[PDB]
Amino acid sequence: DWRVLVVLLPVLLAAGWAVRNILPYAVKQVQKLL
Amino acid sequence: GLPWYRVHTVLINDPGRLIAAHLMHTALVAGWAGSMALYELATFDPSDPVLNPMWRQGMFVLPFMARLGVTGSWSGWSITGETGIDPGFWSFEGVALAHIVLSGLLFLAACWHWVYWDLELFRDPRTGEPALDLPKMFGIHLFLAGLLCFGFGAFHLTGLFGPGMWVSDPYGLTGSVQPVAPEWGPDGFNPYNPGGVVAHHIAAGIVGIIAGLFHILVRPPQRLYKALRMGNIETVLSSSIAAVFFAAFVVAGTMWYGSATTPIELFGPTRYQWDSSYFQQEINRRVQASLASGATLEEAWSAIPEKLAFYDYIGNNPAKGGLFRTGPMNKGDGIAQAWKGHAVFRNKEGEELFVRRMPAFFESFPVILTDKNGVVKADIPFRRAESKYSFEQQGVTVSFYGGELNGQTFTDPPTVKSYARKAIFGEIFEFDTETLNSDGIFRTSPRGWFTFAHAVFALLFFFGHIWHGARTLFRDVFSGIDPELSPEQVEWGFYQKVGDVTTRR
Amino acid sequence: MEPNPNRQPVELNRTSLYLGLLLILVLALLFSSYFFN
Amino acid sequence: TTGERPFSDIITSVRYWVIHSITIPALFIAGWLFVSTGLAYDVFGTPRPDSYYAQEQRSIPLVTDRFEAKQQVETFLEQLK
Amino acid sequence: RGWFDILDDWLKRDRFVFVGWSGILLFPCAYLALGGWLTGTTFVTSWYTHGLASSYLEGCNFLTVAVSTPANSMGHSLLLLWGPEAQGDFTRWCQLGGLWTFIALHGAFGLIGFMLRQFEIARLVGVRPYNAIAFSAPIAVFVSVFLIYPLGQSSWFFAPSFGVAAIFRFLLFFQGFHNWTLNPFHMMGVAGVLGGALLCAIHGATVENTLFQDGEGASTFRAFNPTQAEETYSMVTANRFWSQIFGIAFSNKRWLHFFMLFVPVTGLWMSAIGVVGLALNLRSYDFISQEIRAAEDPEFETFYTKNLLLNEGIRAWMAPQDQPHENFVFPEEVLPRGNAL
Amino acid sequence: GGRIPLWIVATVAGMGVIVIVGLFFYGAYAGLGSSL
Amino acid sequence: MEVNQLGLIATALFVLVPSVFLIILYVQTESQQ
Amino acid sequence: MEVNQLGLIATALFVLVPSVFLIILYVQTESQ
Amino acid sequence: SYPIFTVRWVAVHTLAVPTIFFLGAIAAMQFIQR
Amino acid sequence: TITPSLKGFFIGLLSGAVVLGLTFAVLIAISQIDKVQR
Amino acid sequence: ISTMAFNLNGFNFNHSVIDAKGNVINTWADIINRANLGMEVMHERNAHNFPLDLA
Amino acid sequence: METITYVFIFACIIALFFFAIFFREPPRIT
Amino acid sequence: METITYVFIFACIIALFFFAIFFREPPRIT
Amino acid sequence: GTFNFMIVFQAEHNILMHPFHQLGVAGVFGGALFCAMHGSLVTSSLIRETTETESA
Amino acid sequence: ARRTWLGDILRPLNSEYGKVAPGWGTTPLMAVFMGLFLVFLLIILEIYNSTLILDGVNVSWKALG
Ligand code: CLA
Ligand code: CLA
Ligand code: CLA
Ligand code: CLA
Ligand SMILES: CCCCCCCCCCCCCCCC(=O)OC[C@H](COP(=O)(O)OC[C@@H](O)CO)OC(=O)CCCCCCCCCCCCCCC
Ligand SMILES: CC1=C(/C=C/C(C)=C/C=C/C(C)=C/C=C/C=C(C)/C=C/C=C(C)/C=C/C2=C(C)CCCC2(C)C)C(C)(C)CCC1
Ligand SMILES: CC1=C(/C=C/C(C)=C/C=C/C(C)=C/C=C/C=C(C)/C=C/C=C(C)/C=C/C2=C(C)CCCC2(C)C)C(C)(C)CCC1
Ligand code: OEY
Ligand SMILES: [Cl-]
Ligand SMILES: [Cl-]
Ligand SMILES: [Fe+2]
Repeated sequence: DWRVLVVLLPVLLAAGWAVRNILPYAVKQVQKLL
Repeated sequence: GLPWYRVHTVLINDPGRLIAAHLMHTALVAGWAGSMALYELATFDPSDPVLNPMWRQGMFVLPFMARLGVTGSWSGWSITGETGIDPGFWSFEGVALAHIVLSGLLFLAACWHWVYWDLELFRDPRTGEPALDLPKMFGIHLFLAGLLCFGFGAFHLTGLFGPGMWVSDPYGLTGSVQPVAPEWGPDGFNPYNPGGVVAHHIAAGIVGIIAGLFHILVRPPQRLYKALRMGNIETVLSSSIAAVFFAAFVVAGTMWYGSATTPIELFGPTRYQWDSSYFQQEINRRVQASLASGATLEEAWSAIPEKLAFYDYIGNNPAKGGLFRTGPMNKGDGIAQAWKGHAVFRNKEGEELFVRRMPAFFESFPVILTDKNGVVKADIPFRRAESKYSFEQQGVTVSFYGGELNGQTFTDPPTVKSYARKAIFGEIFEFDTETLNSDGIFRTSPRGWFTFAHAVFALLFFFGHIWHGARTLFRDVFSGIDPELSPEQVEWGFYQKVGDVTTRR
Repeated sequence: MEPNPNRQPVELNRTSLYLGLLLILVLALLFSSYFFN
Repeated sequence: TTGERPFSDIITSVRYWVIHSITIPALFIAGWLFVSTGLAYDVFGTPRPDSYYAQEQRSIPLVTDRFEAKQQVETFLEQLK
Repeated sequence: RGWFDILDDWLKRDRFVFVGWSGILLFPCAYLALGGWLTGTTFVTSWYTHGLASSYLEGCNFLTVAVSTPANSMGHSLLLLWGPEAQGDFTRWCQLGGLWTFIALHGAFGLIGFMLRQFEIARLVGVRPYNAIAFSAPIAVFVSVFLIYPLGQSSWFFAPSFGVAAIFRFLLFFQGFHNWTLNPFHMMGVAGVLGGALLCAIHGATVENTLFQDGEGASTFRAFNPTQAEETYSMVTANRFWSQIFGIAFSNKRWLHFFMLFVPVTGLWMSAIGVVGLALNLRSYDFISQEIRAAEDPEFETFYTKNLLLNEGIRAWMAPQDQPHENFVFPEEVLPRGNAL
Repeated sequence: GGRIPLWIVATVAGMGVIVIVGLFFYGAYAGLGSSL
Repeated sequence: MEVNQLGLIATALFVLVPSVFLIILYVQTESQQ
Repeated sequence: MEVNQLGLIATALFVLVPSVFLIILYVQTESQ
Repeated sequence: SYPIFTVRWVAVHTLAVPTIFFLGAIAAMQFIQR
Repeated sequence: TITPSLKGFFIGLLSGAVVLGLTFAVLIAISQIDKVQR
Repeated sequence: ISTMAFNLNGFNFNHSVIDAKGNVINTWADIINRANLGMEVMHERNAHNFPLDLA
Repeated sequence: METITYVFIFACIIALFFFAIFFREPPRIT
Repeated sequence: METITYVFIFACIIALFFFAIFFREPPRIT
Repeated sequence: GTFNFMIVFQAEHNILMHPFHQLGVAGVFGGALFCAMHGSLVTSSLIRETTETESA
Repeated sequence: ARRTWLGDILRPLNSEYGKVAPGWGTTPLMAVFMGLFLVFLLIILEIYNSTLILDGVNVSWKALG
């Protein structure tokens, strides 16, 4: 139902916000792996 | 010197004296089985398999002999109760003498292998060092095991060339030894189908022959010989122990829950048959059927065989015993002599009342009578001053139907209560308490003792598995870690891979 | 035929004697009530 | 000494607290809502304060069958509707 | 250089948490046994199995919260999610006590994983595997109390429920029904646990008060070096001290530390055996000689007879509520009670 | 990088703890679980 | 007290048999030295 | 048969005790 | 030059993420009234 | 014939198998990208 | 043991959980208490003449 | 006979104590 | 228990016979 | 008598639900745990000074 | 070491101590039998336990009559 979207919506901004703050420095680590 | 806990390690690289130790062990086990049956025969009373079956007299190997078809004695009696027989040589007495003669011949062979320990067979013909080819040995033995397991099920159990095995109806009333035909269908994996036990040994017998055959011809792989230290006889003891405790857990469980190989006329009934009122359901089905067919109450309960009513009594529940209440069940409630009859309780209004039976958990239990709807209508009160349900207030009476007391009503409140005190145990029997000076306290059955002992051993052997297994994989440090281990091997970040020195950064 | 080269001697020292005896005597003291029952 | 980045350095860093000053209240709020919305009651089957008993009932709705067990509790629930 | 060794390689790399081949069993199962206990204590009831509230969501606190055992009706059912009891429904599964078997089985397998981990790390580092052997003592306790004991009984219902007060109820159950304190296999457990705790305190305090002076300052900790070959306390002054205070003392550091392994490990093993007996109601409940005399001699009273009165009190007072499926109805007049109380 | 002094992180976080725990202790007297 | 009679032989053997084993091994240890 | 039940313990120690003495003396002989 | 995403990272967030969430739910619970 | 508990059985059997293969698929992959030098 | 000598006893959550109507909803604490009750009413069975065991 | 047994075992323990202390193997340095 | 005791003691004697003959101190000639 | 004392104690004081008895259990379980740990860790790392046929 | 008539007959059965199939040999096939055996034991277990219910398999004493 809809309480699920309610509950899940903070965790997307939580993950979205981390993914954009951390993107450029994660791109480095994967390159290094050959 | 060796420490006491290590004396038997002198056998590790000595195949003949290992064989001599193993023969002596085998001698003592067969000797024990011989001795134990002799003591059982000297104390077994076979005059009443109805109320004094073997399982009430604390018989332990008797039922295992009967399970595979030894049923009678040179004295002329059989456990099924028929007289006049001649079992031939393979009587209880004859089985016991076999195991004793066997034990004696094993003793001698052991002396021989101990003195002549230095056989060339045991020497590796390349190096002249003692050595055993364990992989090929497993193949040979696994093949022997498959032949015997095939032949056991193909011939003994079928009755093709043997007696078969103990089988009974579902209420343990008509047991006997009988040939069994294999059940190849999926119901043969049902533990309560005896045909499955036949299928199992035939089928698994051939799998053993084929695997034994594989294991003789095909060498273990290099990866696996190294992983499991297959040059080390102690890896076999490690895995061997693990298999044995696997098997010991299994036989404990089927004994406790019941299977086709643990029948209730040999081992007693289970605690579950009391939990579910198994025999009471059937007993009552029969009386209702006598009664719709129009027999009087006296007639309907007189029709119930005593063997069935004896099953419906908590003194034969294996879960009512105690760890230091020793001996046979008969030492506790006495020797069952006679079913007294089925007790019916009526209040003064002539409602039928029902004694709440005691659960297996409870050493003591109160006396509460109820109606068909579950409503408490009488009890034996503890505090008397404010009691409303007392037998005296409610005018409870007891009438007996069937048995030794059939057709008799008691009204005087102290007699009535006294049978109320027995009804909580189920059906009501007369016992002989003087003959063994019975103390009146429930003991457990051979089902109880066998389960307990095998569960306890199984757990203990798990530690043996662990111990000897550890000692196989770590034999190189048994005596202590290397004194020139450098703190670089052991400190962090030194080696990309832990303990592998080839990965230094 | 040679003597078995695998034979070895057993040792029990005095502390092990003392430890072992205490174990048995104390075990006896604990189980004894249960044996008499 | 194993090559990962040390903890004492991650949680004094601006970047770390810039992500986690978002991710930590989001989780606290997320779980709050899981309760405040009632979804936790439903996901798990847990009775609400008004639905342990039927109004004039004082009987536990105790499961008494193995293979009819599912349908048993369902019948108790409709006894509250 | 096959794939199997490539994976061996990666599993056994030196990292902040070592993984290993045992990690594969250990980690999923340990995380799940724990995820389920926290899941269930925070959110899930015992209303339908026990008639109890049992989660924070219901109003319980950390002492009274538990993941409770399934209903007696379930028998020894494995109670798999996809099984004939829960029929795939997550919600019903939880309400039937499904999480109890979940925790208990992933628990069992996780303990295996852990012990295999102790085997795995010890082989790589080149030490003897005695920490793994000691860990058999916990394993035996766990399997005997949580698996073997109810498997002997009517059902899982009578195993321990996972929770603080629920476990407290289990301790009292065994007193009233099994008279477990009277069992010599428990008494050997007590002497091993308390003996261990004794040994633990006394060996820590001896070392701390037989230290050599290897630094100048008043904090004696600074003055150890992990790599020094020299011992850091005096076994000679420890031995003389205890010989003269207590009469005997250790003289052999290897025997001492092996004895610290032996004492608590063995006591747990002995209690495991006892509980195995109790699976079957094979209790050391009574002393027959005592009962015969007291039956015949009403002036004969001991602490043995007094304790059974208490056991009798516990059974009749807790049973109806504690075993709801038995519909025990004990009208007041039948309850055992002393005067006035 | 090493900016936020560690003592600050420890004081604040610690206060975070006391906060929530006192919420759970307050709840033992209010609402569900209180006997009222 | 009406007590199990085999209790006595059980307790007496339970002590004597293991105790004697230990003594045998101690004494043949001293004689080596 | 209604026999003396202290006869078993008496026979038992009669055998064991002097028997134990001799084994002890023989073994510590073999080991010197 | 460290990595951001390690085994250690996963282990940490495997526990932590649902801790905070669970603390959220239990916080809300103190305000439930019968 | 093919009863619900047997359908469930296979359900559990396929489920279990997916989890180990997915897990082992993941683990083989990482082990090849991220190797030890030697 | 020394402070319970002055009868500062363990936590008491008997009936701490009730429903919207005010039914008691039992926890494990309440089961514990049923067993504590059976200990209470039986101990020193002849020694009490009055309804509370205040010492 | 129970009493005699209980007290004989107890008394053996006290004697073991005596020998364990005064007739111990005496610890010898290095 | 009395029958057992008698047969046990007789059995130990026969076992003794066997070691007395076959496991004797062998005689030797100096 | 010890058990009698600890049964009556629980009826009169609910000692299992007392946090100081819970710290005693933690002290006592903890002590057995650490005893076995320390004993097994030292035992695990004895330096080789002996053969297989003698006590470590 | 003693030669005996019987020793000589059994000799080649203790002749190959240490001989190995190279590498992994039959391990992948053993693996197959192991997983098959596990699944078979599961079935056997879930039948006894009554989480696997099958047609005409009545797991009770009443499958004796
Ligand atoms: C698995 C083995 C096994 C099993 C299950 C049984 C079962 C049975 N036997 Mg048989 N018996 C066996 C082996 C077995 N026996 C053996 C090997 C012998 C020869 C010694 C006998 C000799 C024998 C006789 C002579 C008689 C029986 C009888 C019986 C019955 C009653 C037994 C009883 O009272 O238990 C009592 C059990 C106990 C009191 C438990 C003993 C366990 C002790 C207490 C544990 C020791 C603990 C240890 C010291 C702890 C320290 C460890 C730590 C320091 C590390 C029962 C059917 C009796 C019967 O009724 O037959 C007609 C009977 O008279 N048996
Ligand atoms: C087939 C089973 C089996 C076999 C063949 C062995 C064989 C061995 N074990 Mg293992 N072991 C086993 C089971 C087995 N074990 C189990 C089940 C356990 C767990 C209890 C262990 C635990 C264990 C430990 C902890 C150690 C061994 C050691 C040894 C070695 C020396 C033993 C010795 O000299 O004893 C000497 C024993 C005595 C002098 C007297 C023992 C008296 C006991 C306590 C009671 C006797 C009861 C009575 C005889 C009836 C038998 C019991 C019944 C089950 C049949 C030897 C290779 C030792 C080793 O590794 O050496 C390197 C060692 O330290 N074993
Ligand atoms: C990896 C370790 C691990 C282990 C050992 C277990 C073990 C267990 N879990 Mg857990 N579980 C795990 C991981 C694990 N789980 C993970 C990662 C999750 C989250 C996804 C779960 C989620 C979970 C739930 C939700 C439940 C369990 C349950 C169980 C139990 C039943 C297992 C069963 O019946 O499997 C049976 C199946 C197998 C053992 C699979 C065998 C694989 C075969 C050999 C391969 C077959 C291949 C195929 C046929 C060939 C190709 C076919 C073609 C179509 C392609 C058992 C104790 C149940 C439980 O606890 O009930 C009380 C339960 O309800 N588990
Ligand atoms: C002086 C008082 C005293 C003492 C010292 C003991 C001591 C003992 N008792 Mg007894 N007890 C007593 C009084 C006492 N008792 C009384 C008065 C009663 C009333 C009858 C009882 C009733 C009683 C019962 C009913 C039982 C015991 C048991 C035990 C043993 C507990 C073993 C253990 O470590 O469990 C701890 C548990 C384990 C080691 C199992 C596995 C532990 C795993 C490894 C935990 C892993 C945790 C995981 C990593 C996550 C943790 C985080 C999580 C918390 C969030 C021990 C021998 C038990 C027993 O005998 O066991 C067989 C048992 O069931 N006792
Ligand atoms: C209670 C007993 C502990 C006594 C305290 C001291 C211990 C002795 C210390 C050794 C010498 C000094 C080093 C002190 C240093 C010290 O003790 O702590 C400091 C250390 C953090 O150190 P950093 O790497 O930040 O810096 C190095 C420091 O030593 C600073 O000098 O803390 C941690 O390791 C945090 C990890 C917990 C969070 C990890 C969560 C993920 C784990 C998941 C795995 C689950 C468990 C495994 C499964 C089985
Ligand atoms: C020489 C010879 C002979 C003879 C034979 C004989 C005579 C035999 C013997 C044998 C036998 C006769 C044996 C027996 C055995 C026994 C045993 C081996 C036992 C065991 C026991 C035990 C081990 C136990 C234990 C215990 C106890 C004691 C207590 C309780 C617990 C238990 C159970 C654990 C002949 C003629 C044939 C031929 C020629 C030669
Ligand atoms: C079951 C299940 C599952 C899983 C799940 C999981 C895995 C979970 C997880 C979960 C978790 C993982 C959670 C956690 C949480 C926790 C919490 C709840 C915490 C709390 C704590 C606290 C509160 C603390 C505090 C404190 C104190 C009290 C004192 C001291 C200090 C401190 C601060 C620590 C699945 C999906 C498979 C499905 C099936 C079922
Ligand atoms: O606990 Mn109950 O309380 Ca302290 O006293 Mn009143 O009874 Mn009696 O003497 Mn001993 O026992
Ligand atoms: Cl009292
Ligand atoms: Cl008073
Ligand atoms: Fe130390």
